[PDB]
Amino acid sequence: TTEVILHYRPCESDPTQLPKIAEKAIQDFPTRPLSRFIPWFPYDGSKLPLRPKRSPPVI
Amino acid sequence: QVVADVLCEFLEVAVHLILYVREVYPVGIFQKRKKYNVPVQMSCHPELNQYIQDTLHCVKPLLEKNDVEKVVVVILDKEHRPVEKFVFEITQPLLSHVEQLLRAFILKISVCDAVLDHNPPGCTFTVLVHTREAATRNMEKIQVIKDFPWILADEQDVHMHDPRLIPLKTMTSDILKMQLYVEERAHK
Amino acid sequence: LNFGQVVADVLCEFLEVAVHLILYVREVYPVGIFQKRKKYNVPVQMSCHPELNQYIQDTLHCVKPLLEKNDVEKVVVVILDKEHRPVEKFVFEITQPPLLSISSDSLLSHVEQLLRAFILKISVCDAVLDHNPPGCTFTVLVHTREAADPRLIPLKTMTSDILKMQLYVEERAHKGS
Amino acid sequence: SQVHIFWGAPIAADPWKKIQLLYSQHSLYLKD
Repeated sequence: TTEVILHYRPCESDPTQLPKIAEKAIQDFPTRPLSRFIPWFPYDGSKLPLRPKRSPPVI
Repeated sequence: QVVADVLCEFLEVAVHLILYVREVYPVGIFQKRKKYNVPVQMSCHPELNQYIQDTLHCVKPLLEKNDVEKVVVVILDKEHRPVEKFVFEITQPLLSHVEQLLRAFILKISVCDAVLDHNPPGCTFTVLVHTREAATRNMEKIQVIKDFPWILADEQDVHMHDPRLIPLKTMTSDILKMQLYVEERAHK
Repeated sequence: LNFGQVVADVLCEFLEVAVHLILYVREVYPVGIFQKRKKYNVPVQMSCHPELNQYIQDTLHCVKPLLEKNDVEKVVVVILDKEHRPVEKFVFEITQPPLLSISSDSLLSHVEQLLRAFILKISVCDAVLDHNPPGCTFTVLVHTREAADPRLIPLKTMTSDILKMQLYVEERAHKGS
Repeated sequence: SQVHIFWGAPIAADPWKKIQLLYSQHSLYLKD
C-alpha cells in the first residue's frame, strides 16, 4: 500500500475532512475510449469552394 | 433560419480573431471587445469590416437552407498562394445553450499562435464556401447583395502544398455539429 | 547552478504553462482572468488571479526538489466537478534516464521548440474532449518513483531525447450534469 | 513510492500544511 502526503492550506476550515474528500481524487475512474481526430469532409479535389471575386484592402 | 442566424455572428468573430492571431493586419486597427464572453480583438477598420460582414451575409442563405458543408478562412501571402486554412466543417441535423458550446472554439483559436509556424509578411485572407450540393442553386443563391459577387475557385486558388493538420476542436451538439481544424503549409 | 537544477527548473516552467493552458482550454475558470504572456518566446495564455497563481507556484515550488532527485514518476492534474469527483486527468509522465548524457546547451536551444511541441500535445488532445460539467476545480497529484559500465561520464549526446514528458489524458465515461 | 496530493484550489513562513496518510483498498486513512 502506497503512502499519501495530503498538502493543505491553513485557510481550510476542515483539515480533518480532507481525506474522505481527496479519497475521490486519487480514485481511478472509468476512462472513455481515445477518440481520434478525423475530418468529416476530407480534401476533395473535385468540389470547388466558392470564393468572392472581391479582395481585402490590406491597409 | 433558426440556427444560421447564430453561425454568422460566430463566424464573424472568428474571422476577426483569426486575423489578429496570425498578424495578417497591423494591430493598430483591432479593438479589444467582449464577444461570447471572451476577450477577442475585433477590427475597427471600415474598408475591411464591410468586406467581412458582406462575405458572411452571402453565406446565411446557404446556412438557412443547410446548403453549406464547410467554411474555410484562408490566409494568403504576397503571391496570393494558400499558407493556412481555417476549416470549419459544419453539419446541421436553450438559446444561450449553444452560445456556450461555441465558446470553446474562440479559446482554441486564441491559443493557436504557439502551435502554428509564423506566417510571411503582408498576408491577405479570403473565404471559401463549400456547398453541400455542387448544383447551380447555390451559385445564384449566394449572390444576394450585388456589387459583391462570388465565383468558383480554381486549383491555383485552393491547392496547398505540404499541408499539415492542426486539429483545434470538435463538438457534437444535438442542434449543431461543427469541427475546426487548420491545414498548414509545411514550407512558407 | 548545476545541470540537474537547470533541467528541473525548466521542466516546471513548462508545467506552469501547461496548467494555465489546461485551465484556459477546459474552462475550469472564467477566461477573463487570463492575459497572454510570452514564456520562452512562445505566446502562452497565463492567469491574472493571484490566488490561483499562488496555488500553482507553491505547488511547483514543492515539486522542483523532487525532480532534482529523479523521484517523480509522473505529475497529474485532476479536474474535479462539484462533488470533487475526478472528471478527467492530464497525466504528464516524466521519463528520466539514469545516464543523463546530454549537456545543457543542446537543452537550452531546443527549449522554445520543445515548449511549442508541448502546447501541441495539450492543444490537439483536448480538441476531441467533451465539455466539462459547470463549476469545476482541479488538484495536482505527484507520484514519487518506485524503483531504481561507466563509473560516471557517459558520452556526450546532443539529442532532445527524454527531455520532454508525454501526457496521456483520461476522460471519464460520464462526466456529469 | 509515495504520491503527494496538493490541495487547496480556488473555488468554482510555511505555504503548505501537511497530513500524512496511507492508501489501502480504495479508501484513505491516517498514519499509525
